[PDB]
Amino acid sequence: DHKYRIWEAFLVVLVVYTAWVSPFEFGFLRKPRPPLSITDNIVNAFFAIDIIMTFFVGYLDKSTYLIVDDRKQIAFKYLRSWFLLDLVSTIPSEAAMRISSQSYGLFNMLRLWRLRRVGALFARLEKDRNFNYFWVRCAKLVCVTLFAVHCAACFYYLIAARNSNPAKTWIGANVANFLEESLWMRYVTSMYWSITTLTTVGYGDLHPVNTKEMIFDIFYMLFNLGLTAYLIGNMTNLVVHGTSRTRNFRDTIQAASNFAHRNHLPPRLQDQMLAHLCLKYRTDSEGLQQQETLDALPKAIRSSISHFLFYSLMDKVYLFRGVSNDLLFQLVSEMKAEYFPPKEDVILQNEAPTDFYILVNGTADLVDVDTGTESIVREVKAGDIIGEIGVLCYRPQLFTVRTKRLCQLLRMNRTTFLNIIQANVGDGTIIMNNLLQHLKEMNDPVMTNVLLEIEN
Amino acid sequence: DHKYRIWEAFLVVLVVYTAWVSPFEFGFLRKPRPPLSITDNIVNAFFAIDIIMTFFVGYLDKSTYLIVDDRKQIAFKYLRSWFLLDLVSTIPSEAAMRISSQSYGLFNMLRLWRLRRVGALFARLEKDRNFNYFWVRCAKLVCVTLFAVHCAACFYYLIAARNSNPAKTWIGANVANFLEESLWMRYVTSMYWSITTLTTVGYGDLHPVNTKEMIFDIFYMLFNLGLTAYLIGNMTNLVVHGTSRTRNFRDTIQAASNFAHRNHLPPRLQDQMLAHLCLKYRTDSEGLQQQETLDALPKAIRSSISHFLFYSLMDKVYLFRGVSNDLLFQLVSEMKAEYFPPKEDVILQNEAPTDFYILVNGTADLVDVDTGTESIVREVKAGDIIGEIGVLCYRPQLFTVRTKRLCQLLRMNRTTFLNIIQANVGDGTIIMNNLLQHLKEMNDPVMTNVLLEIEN
Amino acid sequence: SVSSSLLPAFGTFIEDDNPSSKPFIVLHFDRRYRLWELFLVILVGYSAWASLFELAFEKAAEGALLTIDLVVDFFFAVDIILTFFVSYLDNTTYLNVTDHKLIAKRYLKSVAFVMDVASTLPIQFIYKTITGDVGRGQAFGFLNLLRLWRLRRVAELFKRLEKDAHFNYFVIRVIKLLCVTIFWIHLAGCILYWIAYHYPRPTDTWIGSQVEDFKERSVWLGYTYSMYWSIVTLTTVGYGDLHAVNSREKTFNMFYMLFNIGLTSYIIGIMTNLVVHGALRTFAMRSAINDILRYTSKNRLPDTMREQMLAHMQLKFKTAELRQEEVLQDLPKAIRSSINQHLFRSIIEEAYLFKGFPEGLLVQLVSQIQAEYFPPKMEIILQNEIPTDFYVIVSGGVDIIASKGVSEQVLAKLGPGSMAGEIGVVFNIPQPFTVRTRRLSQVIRIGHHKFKEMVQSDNDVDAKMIIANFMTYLKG
Amino acid sequence: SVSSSLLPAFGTFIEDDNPSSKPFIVLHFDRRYRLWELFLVILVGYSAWASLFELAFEKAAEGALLTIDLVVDFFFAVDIILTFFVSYLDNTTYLNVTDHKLIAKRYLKSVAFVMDVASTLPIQFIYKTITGDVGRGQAFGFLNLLRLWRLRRVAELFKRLEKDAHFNYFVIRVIKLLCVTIFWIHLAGCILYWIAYHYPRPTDTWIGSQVEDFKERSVWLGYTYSMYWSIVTLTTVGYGDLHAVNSREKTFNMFYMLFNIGLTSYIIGIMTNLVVHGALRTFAMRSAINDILRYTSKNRLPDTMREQMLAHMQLKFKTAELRQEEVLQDLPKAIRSSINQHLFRSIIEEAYLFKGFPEGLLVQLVSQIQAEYFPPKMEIILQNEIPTDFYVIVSGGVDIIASKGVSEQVLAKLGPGSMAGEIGVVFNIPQPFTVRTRRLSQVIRIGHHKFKEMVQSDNDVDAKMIIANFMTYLKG
Ligand SMILES: [K+]
Ligand SMILES: [K+]
Ligand SMILES: [K+]
Repeated sequence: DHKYRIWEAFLVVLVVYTAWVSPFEFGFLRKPRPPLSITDNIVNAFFAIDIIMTFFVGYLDKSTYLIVDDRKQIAFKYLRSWFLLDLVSTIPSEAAMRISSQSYGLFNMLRLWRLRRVGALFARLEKDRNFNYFWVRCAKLVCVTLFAVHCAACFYYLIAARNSNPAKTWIGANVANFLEESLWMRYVTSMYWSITTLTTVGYGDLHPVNTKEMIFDIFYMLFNLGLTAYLIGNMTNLVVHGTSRTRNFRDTIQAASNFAHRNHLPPRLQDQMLAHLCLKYRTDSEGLQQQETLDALPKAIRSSISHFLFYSLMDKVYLFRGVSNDLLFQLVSEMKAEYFPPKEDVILQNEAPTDFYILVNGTADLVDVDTGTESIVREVKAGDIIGEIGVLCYRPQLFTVRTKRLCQLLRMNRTTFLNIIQANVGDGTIIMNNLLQHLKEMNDPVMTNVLLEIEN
Repeated sequence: DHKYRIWEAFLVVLVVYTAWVSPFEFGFLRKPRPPLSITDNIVNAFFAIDIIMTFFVGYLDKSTYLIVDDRKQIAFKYLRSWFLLDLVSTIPSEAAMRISSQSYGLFNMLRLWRLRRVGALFARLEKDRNFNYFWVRCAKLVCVTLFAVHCAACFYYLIAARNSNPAKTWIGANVANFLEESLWMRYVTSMYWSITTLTTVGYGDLHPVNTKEMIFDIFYMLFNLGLTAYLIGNMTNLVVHGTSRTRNFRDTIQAASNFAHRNHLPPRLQDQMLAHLCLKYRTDSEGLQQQETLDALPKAIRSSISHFLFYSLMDKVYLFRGVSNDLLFQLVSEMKAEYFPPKEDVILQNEAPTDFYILVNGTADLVDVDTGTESIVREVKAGDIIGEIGVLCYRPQLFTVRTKRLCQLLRMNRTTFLNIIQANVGDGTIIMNNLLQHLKEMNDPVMTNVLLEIEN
Repeated sequence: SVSSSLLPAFGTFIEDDNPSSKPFIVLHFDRRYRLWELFLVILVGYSAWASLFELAFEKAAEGALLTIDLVVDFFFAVDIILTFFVSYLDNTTYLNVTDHKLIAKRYLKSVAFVMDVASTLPIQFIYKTITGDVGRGQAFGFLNLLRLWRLRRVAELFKRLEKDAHFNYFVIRVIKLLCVTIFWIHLAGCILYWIAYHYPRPTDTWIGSQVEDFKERSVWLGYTYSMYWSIVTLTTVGYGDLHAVNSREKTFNMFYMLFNIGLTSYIIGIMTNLVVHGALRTFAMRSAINDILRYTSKNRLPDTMREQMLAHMQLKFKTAELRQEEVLQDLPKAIRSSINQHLFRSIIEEAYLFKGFPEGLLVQLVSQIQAEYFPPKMEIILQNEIPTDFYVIVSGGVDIIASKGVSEQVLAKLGPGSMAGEIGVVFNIPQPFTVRTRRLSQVIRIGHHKFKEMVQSDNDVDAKMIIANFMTYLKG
Repeated sequence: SVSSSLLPAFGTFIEDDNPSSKPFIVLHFDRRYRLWELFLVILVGYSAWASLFELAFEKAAEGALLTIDLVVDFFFAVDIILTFFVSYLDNTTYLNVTDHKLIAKRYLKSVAFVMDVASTLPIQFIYKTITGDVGRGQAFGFLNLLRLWRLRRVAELFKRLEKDAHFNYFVIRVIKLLCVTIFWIHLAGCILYWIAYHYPRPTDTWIGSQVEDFKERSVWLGYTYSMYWSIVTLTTVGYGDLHAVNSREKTFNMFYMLFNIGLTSYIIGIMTNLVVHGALRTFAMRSAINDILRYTSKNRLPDTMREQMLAHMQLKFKTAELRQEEVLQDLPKAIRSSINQHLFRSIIEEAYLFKGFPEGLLVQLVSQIQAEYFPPKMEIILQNEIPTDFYVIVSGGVDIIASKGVSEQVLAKLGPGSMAGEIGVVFNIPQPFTVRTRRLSQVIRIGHHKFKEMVQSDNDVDAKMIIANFMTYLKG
């Protein structure tokens, strides 16, 4: 596969070389000359090598099988599709010129049949994901336009040059003697006229004189009337699909402001709303962006998400020392993730505890709201769980937790924890012992058991 | 009101005359002349009479009263709105000629203040429904374009004429003697140039010569770059919002055909479906497909609509002898109208009677499909009920019905009828008596009436 | 029968049907009558060019064109005789009138008859027979504009092709943008040459200042110049090759250039609509792909996990598609009942509860049922909830589960014909199990409030054979 | 406080107690600092003109322009010294750095420092300060293109104006179309004249064949010609006035004409998007209103019914718009809980069913309550259906109807603070009443199973005191 790709990737530049050379030789030359007659042999040899090497590889049909390798079918597939056309357009132009000198011009225009290969690279690249969809239309349009311009210029100069009485043509009336100048000076005027006409800026010089050029111009000026109108639809269809984010953001901000103004919220509660909204809309690069539409998946698939993101961390925790791991398979599967902005309060003092949280990233501070002072006695790092004792004993929360960075927290409802403990009561003694015996800092067991041992 | 509309619409005719005359007199003339110095005084007289008759006026507002008559109250508003500018554009130019000789030009361009009355007519008429929305944009755009063209032409000729040395100008370099020709021959060349430049077809004659005209043309060639791109967006908007119905028709037909082919229905069972589907698009305004546009309303509205439609018709019926107001009301405001294509069956032989029908319009023939014969023994017109004995006796329907015209009928199922009867049985006793009182005939149904009396 | 055959744009085959009427009448939707109007539409393309070409280029009216203008007119003369044997479809009554006396009075009272007889009279041929062989006068020749009445047939044909679904919509609405512009160009060129021909001074015209004697030359030499000028002025390219010199033609040029804004500003408004409206479905599906693929890379999840997510989404679009293929909503009940009886009657009878049931209730049990469609692996009935309805399986499998916070497979697979949730509804108990789908299937819902009174409404009640069948099934 | 202050485009005032770190620093979201950047953006407007004007029209580099070019450069030299006292906002964390040794190291490691130092350096004055009088050499002058690096300031400014909701979107994205075109025109006009100046034969140039001595004349007379040619070649108007004669300028002309299709095809793609996306609401509303009118007029119904029919639908759009004003759905629980505390806590307590209820469970109950919106004269609970929900009346009013025959208002004056559907859900019996709204109102939905489990899970439950309140209410 690696060897194959390089070879065809090499056989697309030569197609561009042919697509430039053949019309120029058709129009501006009549007899072969060394500098432009040598590379033709090389490219013909390369294409002959390509033609002979086509039965050493097999076609692939998806419906018939995973892969197809055969001998007879390749012969029938190659013979009846494009064998004759590809074979005939390989004879050197020197060999067949002896039939007649007039054939040398028309023969070289048959080499444009090799332009189908560009038609393959723009069909195989369309159905892909590693390349954008915007860099696959502009290139096509540019190539089409440039090819049209080049072909029109060459044909018009041919019509001019084949005439007798070198005056009374589109070029003779402008320069007295045009057959006595360099071959690279007659090729700029033709392109000047072609791009002057195609963009509809008619200066006035270099215009048709006799009737044949009038007819050619009449036929050439209708194709552009459609080619130009085809290029504005493809630009509106691009501009519309590119300004969707900003309008959505403005609409959401305006709606939130209208809501807050209508219900007359206090000044210090609108800040949290306008902070979380901004954080969510600038966190679209990762995380809780697809999870708005990732909730439509079945439970079987979604249950496997937590295993590769939280199961390893869930093993080594303050609690859950030794378990059958059957409980964890559900506890991890029934967890939710949230984000918090820096310098935000999550827990206040004595407000009917309902949940306990697990810390994954960032930091947090445990602060006791004393009489007029706020100490920083305890600081917690990622890994620990806050609020366990207050929710397992129906007691009000102990301290207040304030974040100091961009955090990420896990949440569980106490009702579900009670339900799962009730479903499996035998394993609850391990949790109870783990809570009881691990109070290992100063004053801690006694402040926790001021009434626990009484009510144990 | 009515008398005010006619007089108000009169002045909007003179505004066009003023807007045409004033630039022409500013640019192409120098001193007043009899033919055009007569109607001006008449126009000033009309506008002055309008000025004096502006204090006996009343206006409407959401907050203000519909008619406010306190004269002194109006003055403080009127004098502070346009009283200063409405007076300056009424003095005859001949009176003001003695102020200065050169001031005759700049004094004739102050009459364009009366052009505001067209700006208060293209927005007042915007909020109306008896006039189409297609013919409120094109007129405005056309008027804007014509005004721009006229003004540009007049200003360019003024610039050309005011200069000394008649040669070396955009017009003197093309015509040998441009100052010795009729006033209506100099007015065509200027408009020729203006429309040649506005549509971007630059021919090549009549181009600027010196620097002042170069600067004027530089400033005039940028306005059109926006005035032309503001005319394609409107046309695209109009085209995209005007071709919806046909795609709907094609999509619906495609969906119906695909579904019918997918379930492999018998060949004869698609014809009824297709006929019924196309009949709604034929009668797109008669209430078949319009039902959801009517079924989005509360109970009272759609209960009161049936009053104007079926109340009188339901009174003169075979049954329903003398029920005063309540049973008839409830039965009437519970029906469901349906349209049927011609030549289609509605009741078959011995097919589990469920409901009866009341015919409003069209005609149908009662058909008895016996063994090998099809009779036309009975024919029904508007008013009579079909399918009654088969639902009050739990007996299969005797005959079949086939229509001969586009008919509209009414329907009601048996369950609702029985629930209504159970709700009020006292009025119900009349109905069964009506049938027995009306099965007094000398024809064949007496044999089955005997059976009914056996089972009644 | 009637509306089924008028849908196609090229008629239908006819064989021994009831609207044969008199054996000398032809129907107006037959196939032989729809291959005769196309011939006239083709010949219309020649009779709009010739009139304009002969309006201006005098002395071309004598030659082969004189013979062709009669050979063509003969057919349009024959059509008027033919139009008295053609039926028409009435509007108040959708019956098609097929009476000669009724169709003979419909035509003589319409302006189409007088216009058709006016637009087929040879003016030049008859005039030279009685008067001099050559007609002139700088005005005699504007009667050639009568034959521009026959464009209604093309306008009518381009309305019978858009409604059909067998034909494209990008190919038919773009071939209608060539005829209009080509006719416009033709008209403008011919009018300009006619203006130039009839002028006092021959050296003060647009063509007389370049070619000394445009008269006394070939006709086609004068034709090419006046097509070249028109095609250059349209499309907004301008050379100084040919321009206007008089004051009779500056005005015509101004009015020609002012009307061309609204046509080149109208071609774009259609070629934009086509491209915009042809590229939506791919946009939506590619948006879904791009949204999903971004999640599976930054978090470095394995290949199988991404593959299953990508393979699962495809079925959802198919479910939406089958949900968007239902069209029987507001048709009259007499057709919905027939369709339902043809589609669903067989499987309802083979139900363990519905055995030995009265035939009266089954008729209206088959009606007012709406089919459903569900993707695989999705809940339909949960556990410990108020019963609301029950379902009947049609064409797919399903699984039964019963657990509090986990999953435990119980019983076995259920094929078509089975019920679901029947246990809880009869006893008015919260549902004792949980049922989940297995493959793309369709189900039939019934309800509870309806079924409460539906059974009680009937007079044929057995000795609680509902209970007997239920207990027989439950015992196993 | 982190992202809230950065939202406005022109900063905000600073009062006190902010993260100032007062000694020797200024905050980058201040207001006085946000007016020192607009001044430099204005000065960029002048410095992107003289740089190109001095390339082509030589002999203009000596005069007042030389003095202004230094007076302006003084400020851009001061700015580099200023930018060591500014604070920046991090990315991994959302804290703003206010330490000098951290902001100093960030600047020197980027290309902005070196590019600014290179751009702000005068080179024309110094390199002839003592070497010679004036500079030449046909290449010395391409060095003036270094001062085009200052356009990133305008590029950044135009991004902060579209994210604000106090500014339009049809006026900010249309002033962005003048600048690009004017700069493009100026650049092309200067380059062409520069090409014309340095040529061997002066009679074979575009301007040399119209004016014999374009040199030795004023620079403005050579400026007007080259601006006129550029504006003519753009916009696609072409006279034969001035064209190309050489082979050095035919090529530049070709490329200039090829690069213009993509811009004249890009202005339309924006002016056709603004108009289209500004006119949808009116289209939909007009469709509805003219849908009403066509039906009522044809059926000959009086104006009396249509007066109410038209006005009824107006409230439907208001209800839909009020529904679309809800945005808080995925925010963490600690925010929704507090908002519900501020909005819904008082009315829950004052209910007969909920009186004396434990406060520890009210907090759990007063959360996760999502409200609804109903148009006037709608129905929410019908009669005789399975119980699912009961309701709470925040505002508006509802009425209870229970008479199928001759329906009327009896036992129905419910207002803010009452309840509906209580009896059916609490007695496990089908609903015995139907309730209808009166005006636009908002209500609360609770549920059946959740309220059943909530009381059961608790231990200190009010036993039959709920029953006491219920019997007190129900008795009368
Ligand atoms: K043009
Ligand atoms: K042009
Ligand atoms: K020109």
